[PDB]
Amino acid sequence: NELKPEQVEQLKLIMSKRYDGSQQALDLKGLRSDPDLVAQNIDVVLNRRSCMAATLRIIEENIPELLSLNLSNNRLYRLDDMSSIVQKAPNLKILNLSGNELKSERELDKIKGLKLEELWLDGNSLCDTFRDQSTYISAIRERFPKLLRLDGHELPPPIAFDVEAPTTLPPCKGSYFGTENLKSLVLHFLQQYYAIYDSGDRQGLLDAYHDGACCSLSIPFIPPARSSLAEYFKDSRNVKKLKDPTLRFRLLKHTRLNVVAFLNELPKTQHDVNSFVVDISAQTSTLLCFSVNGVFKEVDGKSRDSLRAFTRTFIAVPASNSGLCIVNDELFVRNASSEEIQRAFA
Amino acid sequence: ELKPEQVEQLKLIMSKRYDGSQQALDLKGLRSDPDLVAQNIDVVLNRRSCMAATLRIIEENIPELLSLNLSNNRLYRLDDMSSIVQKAPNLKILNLSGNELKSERELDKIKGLKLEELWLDGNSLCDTFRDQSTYISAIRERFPKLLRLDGHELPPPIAFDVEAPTTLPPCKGSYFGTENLKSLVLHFLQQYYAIYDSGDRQGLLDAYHDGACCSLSIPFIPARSSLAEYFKDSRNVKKLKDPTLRFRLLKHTRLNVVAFLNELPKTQHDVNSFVVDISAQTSTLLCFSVNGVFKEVDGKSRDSLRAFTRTFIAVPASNSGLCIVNDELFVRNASSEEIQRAFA
Amino acid sequence: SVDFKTYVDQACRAAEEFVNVYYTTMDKRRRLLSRLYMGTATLVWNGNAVSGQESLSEFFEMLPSSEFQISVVDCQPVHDEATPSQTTVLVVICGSVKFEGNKQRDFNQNFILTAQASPSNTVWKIASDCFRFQDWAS
Amino acid sequence: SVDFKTYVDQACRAAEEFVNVYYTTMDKRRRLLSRLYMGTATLVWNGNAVSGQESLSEFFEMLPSSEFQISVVDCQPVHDEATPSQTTVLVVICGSVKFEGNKQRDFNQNFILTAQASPSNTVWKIASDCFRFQDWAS
Repeated sequence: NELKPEQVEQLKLIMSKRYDGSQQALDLKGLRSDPDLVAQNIDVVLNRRSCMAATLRIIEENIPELLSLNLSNNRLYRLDDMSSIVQKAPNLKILNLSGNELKSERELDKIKGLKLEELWLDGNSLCDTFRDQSTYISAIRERFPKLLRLDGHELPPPIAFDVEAPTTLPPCKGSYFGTENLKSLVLHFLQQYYAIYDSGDRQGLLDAYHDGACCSLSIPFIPPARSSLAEYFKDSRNVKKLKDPTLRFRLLKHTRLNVVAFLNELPKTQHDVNSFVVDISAQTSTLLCFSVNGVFKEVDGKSRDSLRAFTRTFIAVPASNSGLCIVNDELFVRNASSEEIQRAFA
Repeated sequence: ELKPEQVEQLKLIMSKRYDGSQQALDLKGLRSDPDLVAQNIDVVLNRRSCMAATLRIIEENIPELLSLNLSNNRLYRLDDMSSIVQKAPNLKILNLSGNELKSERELDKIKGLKLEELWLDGNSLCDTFRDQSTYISAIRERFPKLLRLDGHELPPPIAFDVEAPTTLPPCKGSYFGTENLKSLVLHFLQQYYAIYDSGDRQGLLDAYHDGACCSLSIPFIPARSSLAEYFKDSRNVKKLKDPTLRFRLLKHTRLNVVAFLNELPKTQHDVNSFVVDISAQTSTLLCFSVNGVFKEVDGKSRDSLRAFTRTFIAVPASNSGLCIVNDELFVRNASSEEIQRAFA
Repeated sequence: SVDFKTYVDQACRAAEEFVNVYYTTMDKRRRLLSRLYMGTATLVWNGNAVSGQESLSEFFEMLPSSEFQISVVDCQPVHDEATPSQTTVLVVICGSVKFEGNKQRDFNQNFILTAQASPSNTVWKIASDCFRFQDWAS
Repeated sequence: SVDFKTYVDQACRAAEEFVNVYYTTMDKRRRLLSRLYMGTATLVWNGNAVSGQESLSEFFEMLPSSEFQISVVDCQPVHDEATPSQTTVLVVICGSVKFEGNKQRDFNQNFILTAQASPSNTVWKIASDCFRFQDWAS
């Protein structure tokens, strides 16, 4: 029947005795015949599910690093009871099942998951049914494509083709300004721009924008529900989702007056200009484009206490006194991620 | 339903209205034309018959024309001329101004042809569009290519070129790499196929290695095919999944190989026409492929001509001799072009 | 000479076609993707700069296989003063992307598209690219 | 040490996997195909010779997109004398292929595959390739 808890500690000790540190090999060959267990009058039958489960549990708890196991001469009719072995001993690369009563290959399907370098099925009734070793090896290889050795005989090379696909992404950088001139100019410009933008009276922006300047707003799709984005919800422009042209025209603001008029309607904001991440997509004599990734907090209404993340794209044509004049403006707004919220302000 | 003479008159009027230098054909107000009216000929382009006729004439006499004008002819329907794509494919300019067309849909039928310039000014359909943007997009859907509409230049058409390649390398005849392999391999082939064609193939035992493997294959197809004789010996790992049988179609040692080769029908090979490729060269081995044709002399196969691809792996032997370790023969019926150039 | 709304409409059509072309090509035919970019074009991939067709091609060959799924897209025509006598457009996209062996991530990307006219045919090329992850810090 | 029939069977399995791998990669992801060929390996494409990983990669980059359809396959294990201490196999294939902008054509191709063993993992690479059209004359 079930084994007493006290007997399990003793068995554990026996396993520890049978375990070998240097080779990482645990021997359970003829476990019932073991003198100690017999001397303690403890009877352990490995083909029984309880004792096996116990043994696997002991293996997982005590030794997760073991690379080799021996279950020979234990008279196991069925191999499903140890099917958990893949999780219990993942590192395991060598298994010996010689001398047992299993007559069929099918039993291995349950032990398929784990990968072994070497296996032993010698002496079992199943080996007798196969006419030629080719059938044997193929039949075993289907379950363990990786193993190098079977029944003490090294095998033909395992069948694998390496496409050698890449998996490594490029190293991420914070901000790209190219020449320092652009760093100074662009950053300075952002300081001024968002200093005016955060003030509360945004008409100061009219000196920054061009006469024919275009501006637009977008947000990630929410599948209304009065979500935090619901204020920007009335203005967002998505060409993928909105196919009507006459509206598309209008969701875009053609001239500086309409742009700033539209911008004044947007809620008051507080921007971490220090944390801003700037990328300069392109630079030409005629124009300059750059993208600004950051986060902002609003100061008015109930929604104010919420923190939003934003990506803003700017195209600029040069202006007098080393100033740059915006021709196109695109704002992408979303609620900020937790990681972004945590590092919101320094 | 017009007399041929009237069709000749119409042809003449078209020839008069045609312009060589500009390759432009004017058919403006064809019914109002003084000559046709004076000749008492009445041509109504909006009618399907007359339209078919004029189009047929366009096709018959001048297929080179690049520009046409169908203004002020009161055409309500554009399907009757939908064949225009076939009649005048080269056409790059079309004018339908001043006509009775009521909807844009009428254009769908004239979609196939490609125009740089189109004119829809004066038609009833133009009134429905609010802004020129809708107009231009609506017309552009049918003709994404056109640069000009109603005499007004348009924004550049929007097209993106992935620049996928479509051109294959020029095919070459035979590759030996270094000339030594040419002389050696060709010599080897001369001797091999000299012995192979004899009828008594026992001469081959000196060429093959002791553990040498040989196999045969044919293109997947039923009965009484010219290849049907080889079908019984052909080996296809894809169509046959059984291993023990796969083993049988392979001949492990030279005895079984030449014994098997003796079972193959008698052959005569055009060694001159042979096309040789050297897949690989190593200190330890040399591989090459031989593409050619051969004709058999005995059996049902008699008088028939076959095409073949045979691959050889060879390990060096003394005095520049080659010893075959692996042999694969692929046999198929020859192409007409190959049969024509079969011998001499 | 030409209406303003026309530029908006044409720009929209351009963007919605381009998204399809570029992302389908990036997913299916990575090799051909690079040819869309003009030589002068500059690419900013998470703060890494790539200039010239060659570097673009190698850089794109280097990257894992991808299966983009696009959430939202937006576009605007660009003032002629920035590119005189040349038709150009700005497109921005936000979506999700899945690279081989890397977890799925949301992404924001913007393109500048310039129309280039040749006597035989007219075609659009990418004058700039900037790609960044929403959460590039992790 | 090991029986011959086992080598035959292994050759069959090898061929059956390799066909799928090579032609599927050639169809879907042309970029990675080259990684299969060894550096030493040589490719004979209609009598055109290609040597070295780089030249192979560029050559494969040059080619149109493909849609192979495989009619028949055959394979044989290779005598050890040809590659001492190295497991290798010969495979031949005949099929039809449809290249971009070119009509479908029947083709015959043969590969020599050598097994390469590293302490960490064992992988197979193509030691040679020869591709030719049934009707290269046209």
